[PDB]
Amino acid sequence: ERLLFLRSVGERNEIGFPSRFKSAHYKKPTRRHKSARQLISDENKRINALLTKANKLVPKATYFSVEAPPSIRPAKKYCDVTGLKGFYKSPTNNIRYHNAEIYQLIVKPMAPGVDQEYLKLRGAN
Amino acid sequence: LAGDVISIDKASGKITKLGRSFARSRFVQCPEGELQKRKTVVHTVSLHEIDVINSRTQGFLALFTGDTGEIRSEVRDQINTK
Amino acid sequence: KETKEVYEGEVTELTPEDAKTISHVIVGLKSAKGTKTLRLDPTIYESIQREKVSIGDV
Amino acid sequence: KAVVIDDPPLRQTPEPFDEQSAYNPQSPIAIDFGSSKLRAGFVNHATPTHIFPNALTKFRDRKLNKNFTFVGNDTLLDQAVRSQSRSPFDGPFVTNWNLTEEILDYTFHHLGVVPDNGIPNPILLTERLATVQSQRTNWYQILFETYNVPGVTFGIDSLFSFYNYNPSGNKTGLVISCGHEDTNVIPVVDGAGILTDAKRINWGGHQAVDYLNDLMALKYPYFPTKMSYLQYETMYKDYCYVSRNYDEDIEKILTLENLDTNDVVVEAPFTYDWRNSILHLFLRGPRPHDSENIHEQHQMHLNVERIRVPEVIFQPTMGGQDQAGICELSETILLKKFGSQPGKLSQTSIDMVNNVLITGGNAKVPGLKERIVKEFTGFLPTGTNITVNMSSDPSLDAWKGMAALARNEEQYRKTVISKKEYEEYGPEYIKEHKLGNTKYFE
Repeated sequence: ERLLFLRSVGERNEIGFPSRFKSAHYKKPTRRHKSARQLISDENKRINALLTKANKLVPKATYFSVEAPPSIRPAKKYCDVTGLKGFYKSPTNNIRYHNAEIYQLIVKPMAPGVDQEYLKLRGAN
Repeated sequence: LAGDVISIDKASGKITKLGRSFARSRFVQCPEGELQKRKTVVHTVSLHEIDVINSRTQGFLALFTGDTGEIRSEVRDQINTK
Repeated sequence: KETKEVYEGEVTELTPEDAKTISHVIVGLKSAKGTKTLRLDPTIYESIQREKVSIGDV
Repeated sequence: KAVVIDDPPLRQTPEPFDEQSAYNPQSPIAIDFGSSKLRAGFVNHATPTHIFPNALTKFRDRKLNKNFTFVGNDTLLDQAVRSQSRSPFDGPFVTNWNLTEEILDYTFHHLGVVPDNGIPNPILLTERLATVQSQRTNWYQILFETYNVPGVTFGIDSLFSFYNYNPSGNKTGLVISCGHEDTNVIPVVDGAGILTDAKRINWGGHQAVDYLNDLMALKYPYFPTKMSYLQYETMYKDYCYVSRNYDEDIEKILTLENLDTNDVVVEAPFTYDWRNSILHLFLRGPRPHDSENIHEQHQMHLNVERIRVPEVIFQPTMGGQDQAGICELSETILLKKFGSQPGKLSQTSIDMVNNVLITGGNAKVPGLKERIVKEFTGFLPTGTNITVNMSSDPSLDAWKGMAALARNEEQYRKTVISKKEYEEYGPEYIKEHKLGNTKYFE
């Protein structure tokens, strides 16, 4: 029963290859996987190619123009362990901490390779 | 220089050299506990010090030179009210 | 019988204008309940320069 | 008393099918292809007919018939079907495409539609901000080849919600959205989304839940049970709020008079004073700890992360990206654009201030409206009247906006796309209408 409970929905929620909702003609094209990282690069090089073709057109609304400018106010500094206010930064490994106990039991005896995932949160590596 | 024990004031920017630490390679000990210490102090000030300061004709050098020179009465009235 | 009016808060703009000799300085002040910009005379601007006031001071 | 966190329960009742007798071929159909949830429904109704997340998978049987086309709400039937669920969204864009028309055919079958030679219903569709040309091109190709639809429009969800909440169409206001992966700030002037001064922030609900995942993984490296994404989004939903003022609230969050109130313990499912120790307060709160009993090894504490995670939309620096927070971009929009000297506000600036609207699915967190009103009173000149509006369910407003554009008005036929117009012009086209994207250049 339970082994057929999903299968009943399977024979209720099926659609054949001659699809009713699709058109009479298909002519289905082939496409690459086309991951979202390279789409930014193709859009950037298309915009740059159109720019240098028009040069040898001011952009108004592109994906690289609605994207936010950097801040002008200096960023607040925090301890990376507890999220408290950061007073000190250890010179050996460059991690901000709050006070003495967090320093002595976190920042000093920690294993290498933990620092790069601690600084990945604010992207400082 | 390196090897020095310094007390730093953030608000007024005063640098005080307490001395050099224990490194043979005067002599004081390295401080313990927290770096950014918040300390309280208990102040004592006489009435005469405030009477000299609140008299605008002379500064606080009259407490050491001794030329206070006939401090008036209205300044004393202001000190006594305050 | 006297009155006391006081402006204090965050300095957000120090724009002085001339006409070597300044004409007036427009200073914008900011507090926790809003901002308020003011026009000021160069005599006061001399004391502002004496007090070493830049952008971001109270 | 500790609370246990489990997976959300599976839906016992499967989603139904609309009756084929009541289907109208001439009635338009509105689809919101949201990143987190997919919103669909006919124009004639106002309540959402089909609400289900945009995810799907494939099943394997012993008996080998290959009859499994499970999409969305029928993945809420067992843990095994839900665990291998794949979504069509990779980042802010869509990369795979076969699963997209599979999802759309599931939607069209569950809408109770019996078409011929394609769907004879015009499509109302929602699309993102400053979308790349490939996405618009293959959207054009996918609908106007696979579905043979006469008419389609493009529009943004934030401007759709703004058209929902003031249906005259020529108002002026500021709309801020908190989407699943992006935070957008758009100024609207005379009903036109001014896209040359809109701004985008690369943070959303998904990145916040992943931030909580990384933080709680880095807080307790010896947790024996590995937690899923779903338990994470529910403790992000249940136990997170926006602080009134961050600088004072972090300064006393581990204080003993405060830690007894806002410390939330979380129990994982399974079958020399400590009071002066700031580390022990940060780990296990105001209670003493013994690591030998089995119960508190499966325990998880939330003290500073209640307000640390929702703060990052106001300061993106702890999130990692070097962008300004919505305070600063709202401030520079209100104070150094549309003809505004700092100190003197134009009538457009005052009218945008009087009609600030905040939408988005990630606005469900408490304390957003109080914070935004407080800081808008902060940076503005004194005496300026600030009004901020809120929805009860801000994930419904965009679909209601396109439904308002369809049913409420007759000038929806201004923005439609004809098939013959597509064939005479081509994929490279954009309608410069008041409520969607604009041309990439001038």
